[PDB]
Amino acid sequence: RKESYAIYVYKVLKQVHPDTGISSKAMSIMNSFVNDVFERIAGEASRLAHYNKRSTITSREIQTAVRLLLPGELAKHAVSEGTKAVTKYTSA
Amino acid sequence: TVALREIRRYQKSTELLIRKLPFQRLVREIAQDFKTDLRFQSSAVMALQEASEAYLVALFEDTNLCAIHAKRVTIMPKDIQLARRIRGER
Amino acid sequence: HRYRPGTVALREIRRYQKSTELLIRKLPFQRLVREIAQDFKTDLRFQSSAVMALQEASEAYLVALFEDTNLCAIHAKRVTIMPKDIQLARRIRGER
Amino acid sequence: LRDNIQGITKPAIRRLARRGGVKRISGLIYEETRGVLKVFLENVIRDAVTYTEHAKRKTVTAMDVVYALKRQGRTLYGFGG
Amino acid sequence: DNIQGITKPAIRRLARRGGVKRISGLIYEETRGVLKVFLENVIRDAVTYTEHAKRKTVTAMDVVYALKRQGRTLYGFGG
Amino acid sequence: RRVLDRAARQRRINRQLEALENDNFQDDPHAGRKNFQALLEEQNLSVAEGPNYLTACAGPPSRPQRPFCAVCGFPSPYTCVSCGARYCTVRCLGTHQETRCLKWT
DNA sequence: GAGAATCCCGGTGCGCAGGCCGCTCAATTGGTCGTAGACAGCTCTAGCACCGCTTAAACGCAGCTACGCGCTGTCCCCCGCGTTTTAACCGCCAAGGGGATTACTCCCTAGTCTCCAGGCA
DNA sequence: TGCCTGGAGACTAGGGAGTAATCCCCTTGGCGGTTAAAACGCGGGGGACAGCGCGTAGCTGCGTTTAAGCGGTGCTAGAGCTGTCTACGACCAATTGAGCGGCCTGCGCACCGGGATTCTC
Ligand SMILES: [Zn+2]
Ligand SMILES: [Zn+2]
Repeated sequence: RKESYAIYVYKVLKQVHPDTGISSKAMSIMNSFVNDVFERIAGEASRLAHYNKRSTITSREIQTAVRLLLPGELAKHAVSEGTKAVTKYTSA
Repeated sequence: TVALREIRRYQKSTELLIRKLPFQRLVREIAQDFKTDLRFQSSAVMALQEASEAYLVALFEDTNLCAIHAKRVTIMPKDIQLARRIRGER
Repeated sequence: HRYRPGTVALREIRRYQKSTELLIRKLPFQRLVREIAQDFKTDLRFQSSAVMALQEASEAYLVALFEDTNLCAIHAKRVTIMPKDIQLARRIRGER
Repeated sequence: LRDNIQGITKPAIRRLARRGGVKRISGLIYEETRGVLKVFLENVIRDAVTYTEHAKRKTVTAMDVVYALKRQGRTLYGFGG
Repeated sequence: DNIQGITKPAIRRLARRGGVKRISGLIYEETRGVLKVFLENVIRDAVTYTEHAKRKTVTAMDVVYALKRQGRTLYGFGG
Repeated sequence: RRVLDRAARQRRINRQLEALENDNFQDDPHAGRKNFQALLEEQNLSVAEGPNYLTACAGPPSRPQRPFCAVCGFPSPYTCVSCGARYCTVRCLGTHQETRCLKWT
């Protein structure tokens, strides 16, 4: 069994471009990209937690890592999306 | 005239510019020194070729910038040397 | 007496490469740092060590950039450094 | 606090160039160097302020600047960590 | 001597992809040397990764990790 | 961008105008006596010394010069800053800058 | 041969680096005990080594002319140095406020374990 | 489609707020000097930039030559997976000494001052 983000990437693509497909090589590129940004954000969250002598990675750590890593407009939009997701999650 | 047409032709394309078999031989020759009787996956050699061609294209672009800065159209080895020296790979 | 052009420049090159002292006045740099920071967040206090670290990093960055700029100037058969030299150095470095 | 970029002085930029080995300097180099230093400081200070804001602090410590520089790829020694 | 396998027209193609109009005759040796250095570094790291895994076959993941640690990530082979 | 002084503009205009009097643009296909300037300097022709070749030259026109586009020939409201050549549209300006502005390709 | 800039040897003063002294807290020692993985053993995949055609690319020559480079000739703009500005920087004079650190308490909130069904490769 | 794996459901111990206290330390308007880096002329040298003329080296076009590429085949090294069972590392109490500041004081290094040597013109 091999795990990949191909299914979720396909779902997102269908949400954004319902009539547009994706080739296998492009899907591999997308999986690699998702893994790369995941590892980068998690590594920055880990460094932030270790610097502040905190044993837990919380939403604040991920938000700060996103602000540090992503450029301006992407960073602010991602922060808004994450805050919205967390707010919806806590209220359900 | 032909140079600009060739630039556009290779610029629009995506295929690998280096021939596959000579590059595979070069990769195996380089790897021979580090370890004996090394086997390579085909995907590994394809990845090496992709990285090498991207590296060379980016370097050539920086060397073209260096040549233009010298009021020259031809690229000379000193341009490659300066590109690598400024980039820091020296 | 009057030294021919270039001699005093080389003399001060040797002088400033012998030393390790900071070359920018500390108060103007502190004001510049505070001016840049007030845009990101108001009511921010800088420790003296933080400002000194910023000054050291900035001076090292500028020295290395000037080395690259001088290499660009020697290329294309020149001695003077011009803004095109800095632009080429930055573009080759991967900035901009 | 306004127009503090002029605090980077022409003799200061000349001294930095002399440390870098520059013999002759054009008149337009000073504005370019001021802009480049402005950009570099903006990036480093933004990262440092993010680190300080994460710790719920109001004082930017040298450790925060060191962490910002390390993130930028410019690790600095002698100021802790 | 397989470095001559990188033919002069291939170097011309790479330069043209980079927008170079004219190429000097001494560029070919220089670019062969540069490519040899780059390949030596990447392959050395990849062989280190392969040896650590007690494997005798250099997989694509080894090359991907070597490139990533060299500072130039490569997409499309890691997943 | 760079700017060309009056001497450069006048030299370019004189060179272009003299090229219109050239017999051929190519060289002799066989590839293996005076000229007009030698004739003028030998004649030692002085102005106001009665009717002659120099005094017969037509004077400046009264009607002002009409600008035309250096690329397509249609009337040109615009003047290139760097070299002073006239042009009429963004496309024509790009063509002029790529072909004949500054360095004369 | 003049001048100007270092350089080189004594003296000297200061502040900090290297050392000694309590004290504590975190390595160390001696145990138990899950379990990670080292080691057989198997399987079956793909990496390599051979052909034999197709043909597109690489190569060697010829002819050509485009541009790199050396050589001159302005001329402008930056350097070296003198004279004037000014802005770092210290001092003041005031009343208390920050604002990061270390100890207590204490309570949500993660982790761990059990069971189950459904998301996914 | 048949799983593993993510999701309820109960305990539970501790990480991370609150809350003092507590210690450290300037903090900021308007003032007034006062030097030493800046700032401002400016004369002139020399470097930047623009021609101009060669002449040679890249570029293009062509006819061979070559080997990359593609398709079968074929054989095995070796990548990947599984079952055992030990050796090894995680916890956990007691010791204990090595490593922290606190505090001090030689001594190295910064600096000054003549005289000498070296560098530029
Ligand atoms: Zn037109
Ligand atoms: Zn023009």
